[PDB]
Amino acid sequence: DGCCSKMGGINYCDSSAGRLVCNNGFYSTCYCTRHAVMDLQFLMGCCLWHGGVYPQLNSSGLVVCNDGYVSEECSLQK
Amino acid sequence: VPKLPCRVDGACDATIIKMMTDLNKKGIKVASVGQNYLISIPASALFADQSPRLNWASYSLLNEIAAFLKQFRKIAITVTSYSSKYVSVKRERALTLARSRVVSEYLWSQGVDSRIIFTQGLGSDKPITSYTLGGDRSPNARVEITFRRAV
Amino acid sequence: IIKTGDIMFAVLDTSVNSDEPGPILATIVTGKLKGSKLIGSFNLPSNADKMVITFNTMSIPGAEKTISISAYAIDPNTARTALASRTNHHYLMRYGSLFASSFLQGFGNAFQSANTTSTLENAVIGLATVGKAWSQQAQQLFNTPTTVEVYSGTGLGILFTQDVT
Amino acid sequence: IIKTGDIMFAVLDTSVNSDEPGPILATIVTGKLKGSKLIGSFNLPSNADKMVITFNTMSIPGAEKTISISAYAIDPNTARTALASRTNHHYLMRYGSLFASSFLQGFGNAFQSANTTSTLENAVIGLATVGKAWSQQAQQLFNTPTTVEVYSGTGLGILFTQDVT
Amino acid sequence: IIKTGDIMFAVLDTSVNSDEPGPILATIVTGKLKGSKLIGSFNLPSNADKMVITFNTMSIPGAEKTISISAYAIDPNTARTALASRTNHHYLMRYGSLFASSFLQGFGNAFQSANTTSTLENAVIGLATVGKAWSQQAQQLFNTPTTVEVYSGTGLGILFTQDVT
Amino acid sequence: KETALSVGAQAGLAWRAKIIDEQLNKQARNLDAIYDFNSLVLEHNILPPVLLEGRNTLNLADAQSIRISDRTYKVAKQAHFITTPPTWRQYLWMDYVKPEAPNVTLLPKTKAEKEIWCIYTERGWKNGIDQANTILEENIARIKEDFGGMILYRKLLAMNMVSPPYVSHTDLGVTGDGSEIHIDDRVLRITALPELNVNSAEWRAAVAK
Amino acid sequence: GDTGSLAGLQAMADSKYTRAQKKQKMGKIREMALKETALSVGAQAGLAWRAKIIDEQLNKQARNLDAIYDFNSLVLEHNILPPVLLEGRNTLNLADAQSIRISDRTYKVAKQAHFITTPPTWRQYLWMDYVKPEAPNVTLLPKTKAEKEIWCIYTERGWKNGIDQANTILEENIARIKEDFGGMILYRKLLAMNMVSPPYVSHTDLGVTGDGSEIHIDDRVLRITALPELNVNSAEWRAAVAK
Repeated sequence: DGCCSKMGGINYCDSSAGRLVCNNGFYSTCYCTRHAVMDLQFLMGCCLWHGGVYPQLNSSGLVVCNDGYVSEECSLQK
Repeated sequence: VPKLPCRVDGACDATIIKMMTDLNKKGIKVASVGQNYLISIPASALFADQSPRLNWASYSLLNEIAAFLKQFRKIAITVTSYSSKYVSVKRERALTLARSRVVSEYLWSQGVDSRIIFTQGLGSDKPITSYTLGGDRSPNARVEITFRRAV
Repeated sequence: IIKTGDIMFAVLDTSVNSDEPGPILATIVTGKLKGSKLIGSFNLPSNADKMVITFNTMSIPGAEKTISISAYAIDPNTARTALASRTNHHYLMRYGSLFASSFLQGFGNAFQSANTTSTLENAVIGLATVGKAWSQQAQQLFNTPTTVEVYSGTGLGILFTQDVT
Repeated sequence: IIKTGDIMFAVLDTSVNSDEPGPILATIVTGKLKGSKLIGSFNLPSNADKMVITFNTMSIPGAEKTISISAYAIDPNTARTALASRTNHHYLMRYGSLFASSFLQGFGNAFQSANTTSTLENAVIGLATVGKAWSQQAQQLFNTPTTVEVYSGTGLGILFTQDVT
Repeated sequence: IIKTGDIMFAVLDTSVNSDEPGPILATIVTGKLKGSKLIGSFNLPSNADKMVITFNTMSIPGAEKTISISAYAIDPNTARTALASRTNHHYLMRYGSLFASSFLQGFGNAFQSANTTSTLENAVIGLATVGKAWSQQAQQLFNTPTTVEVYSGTGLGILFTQDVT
Repeated sequence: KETALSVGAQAGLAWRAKIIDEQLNKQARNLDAIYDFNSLVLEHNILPPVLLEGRNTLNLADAQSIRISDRTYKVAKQAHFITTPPTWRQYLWMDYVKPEAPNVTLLPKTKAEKEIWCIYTERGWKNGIDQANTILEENIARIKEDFGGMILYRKLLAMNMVSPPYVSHTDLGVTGDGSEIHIDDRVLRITALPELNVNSAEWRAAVAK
Repeated sequence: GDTGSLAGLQAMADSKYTRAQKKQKMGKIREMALKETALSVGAQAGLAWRAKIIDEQLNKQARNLDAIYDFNSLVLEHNILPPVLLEGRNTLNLADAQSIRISDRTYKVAKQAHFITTPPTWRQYLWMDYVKPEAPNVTLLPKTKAEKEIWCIYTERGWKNGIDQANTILEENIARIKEDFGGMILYRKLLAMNMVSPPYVSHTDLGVTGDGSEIHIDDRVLRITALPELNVNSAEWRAAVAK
């Protein structure tokens, strides 16, 4: 779990790059703040690239995207 | 916290320092000044006698090159080829350019995590040793890979 | 739209013995309505083989409204309307008190009756005369029923009864 | 359109002891109507050689309409009105308590009677007096009947009463 | 705005016996209502396996307003209806007085009866004559119930009843 | 039973959707390589419109009444302004959320119920796979139709069948009052939408070599 | 589970998993309140402790704050607070279809200049407020080791959240004072550029004033007559140069 294993250890977390600094002057492989350049290429949820989730309580099993769309994937079949 | 990654994938500092130690005791030069990194390899383990052909066993060394290049996050890589003056300025320059081209192509075929690779060679234009007794056995003839670590 | 008779979950967090009903509560955890909270009381059964909660006043949060869905309860994943409680509360204390009273009275009368055919006399004396008063007072105290106590960490399941909007 | 008194089925998924009637749910599993959810209660007989379930409030899904067709029940594939349960719940406990009390009282008085023709006297004492109060209280508690308890995995057949739509 | 039947807590600073009520007050210690007091009294259950406090008159500082939210009480962090007080106050005292009176009466009459088969006579006399009046007076005074005496440093939890403004 | 069918449909749809999204994003380069909208964006930062074509059209109204045509053309989506060129993702990304809530209403008890439960859940899995495949090919068909409409407009403007879109630009210098200003103000309004011409004599042909 | 859903479903076809989940079902209906309390008290403690730490850190570097934010260099000659300005480059707006509007640069007055009695400081822009709560109120408590463990880790999560809350408040205050000083120096540079009118004052003086009972020997009345504003005729403008 040591993000600065095989060196001196953690010195401090810089927030301008969101990274730890090892006790030798090298940037660590981990992160400490969420404002870092992750390469995240996977997501969750439905009504994405659309209006999003409508917060209404649907009596039916369907879900309406807020731009006017419907996600039948997220909806329940019969 | 499981939704977001905790590290850049395929990277461990223990692996980085032990493979740096392995390449340094192999004899190829690894250097890091500031945020930039460059490595130097003699031609005697890569090519024939002033010839742009690759020995078979060098693929393991280039696999180590690939494994070390998996570690960082990079944008722009540059290779450079230097040699010794043999017959013609054109011949030396073309040989260096060809060697840079072929190692760049195999590196690009491998999983380089970059956007830009530069290739050039200059023959024997900038020697770094006055001891010019040897030819391809001389440490003057070499190839260098240089880049800047990107955040 | 809620159909007549669906299955919903609730959390019971405060407990009570079955002697005085009060405004006991559950917090509904699932269904269309979120964060809802439902008060009511409890009823005293005739025998100790089941025990249910009668919850009546249902408040939906956010909007200051109070729907009046009222029903019975089931124990979830049990399909049982009994309560997780105990039944041996009020048997053996009154049993032993009355039996000791009777045994006193019998000791005095029979051990006096066998006299023809000081300390034994006083044993007759004491047990004979304190048998009867403790016997009548034990029949007086004998009728306390078996109460049940709900649990503050056992949830409950509600099947619906009516239509609400 | 459901004809006057025909045969349908329902699956019973929740169980309850037959002492406290209240809401119990079924899901109609065949027929023209799909997704129907129907609640009602039960009725306690004096003798338990038959038992039926009365379900009255019907919910048709899709729209918030509420027909209230009430019909009666059979056990499926048996065509029998007896409940799929037990009936010997509380015979033996009250039987044994009463018979033990009476035998105790008789023990003490008869071996008191056999005195002319101290441990056996104290046996006479304890038996002759703890028999009697236990005898009258056992006849007091002897009034508890045996009821049934339905099953949450036994279906039912519903034979209709009236016309609905 | 307080939802219909939610959770609150308060700490009371005065104690009393459970025989004669008075307008007893507590200090509401949590929630948005700060510095508030709450008055009411107590109620006596027939059996001492529970005890609750009825506090109704809710006095709120700042402005002269008086809501009258009345609710029931729990044991703090136990959520039980029993009170932390004593229940074995007056069993054994009346027990011993009655049983001593009975032993007196039995002593005098039995040792008079065993005479045929000075000081012993007068012992018979005193026992046979003061057992009787003390027996009837003891069964006269035997009926005083078991009370509880609350704590001035044990708080209470409030589960609400209605909505307020 | 039907619960097993429902959860089989849910599990098959979710698993196949996740597999489809991984397979889709595995080769994201060639998608952007083929769908260069920015090649097709007009020079005034305008999305080109969408056209549809029809060949060998018959229509039967009733008896004594037939209406046929060789070809016909339809404007589908009128061209408008844009700020960014679009991508394939909002046309193509499958939505996904793993359902971690299989509720326990029916419980498997005996081997016959377990076996019919397994085969019915297997059938529902197949149904969910079919559902995911059909939805994916639906979105594929939609984006194919849109790209074909754009390139059809490009060909028809290359063949002189539609007028180009026409704009008006006006400019003001320093504007606003003495309180707040903007140093220049360029305002562009599209005045003439593209449309087909009916005077067919002004057309032109093509040939190859 | 439903990941390898065939194997998970064939596993749940056995009834051992169902009765296994039955024992944790009653636990799964309870612990949400404990989770909420842990998050709340972690947020409280982390916010308070981080605010105190950051107040000590701020006051440690007090001198350089006054070194950088010298308002007294920017105080105008009649003890006047300078006004605040904002700029904009490459303005692009899409109103709707068939309509676009662009500009190169634009300028906006934010706060009108007025009098002062004192220059400001960085303290009312930057001082985080701190008050120690000495009474951590607890309603419900864990009973077993698992509840204690999840209670600990959720309080750790709340602690982290309180740290983030304090940091966000601090950087918002930093951005606020950055906006203010940028607007002031923008006014100074535009006034040196001849892009805005300078403020213009009028002072009237009266001698001995008052009745024969109560008096003041002199009277100076000063009114800001002409408020600053920009110039819209652009031919009266001047450019810059360097070497």
